[PDB]
Amino acid sequence: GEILCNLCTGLINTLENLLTTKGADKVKDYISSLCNKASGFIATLCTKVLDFGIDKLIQLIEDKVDANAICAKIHAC
Repeated sequence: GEILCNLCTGLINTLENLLTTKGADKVKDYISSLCNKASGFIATLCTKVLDFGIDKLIQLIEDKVDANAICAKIHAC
């Protein structure tokens, strides 16, 4: 893989400092803009997170799921 993980796993980590308090709405707002750059091999990768749940990815972290484990999850690496 290693297509655009740095992007995901990179943003994921940002989600940890993003809001994680305000509401977590701006998360899907920012994750969209970012995820809004696939339309290709990541196509399914993008819809992957959506299919999974942007909030979910954040939920995993809450538990103890790194930005990678959370990524590799939906298969982004």
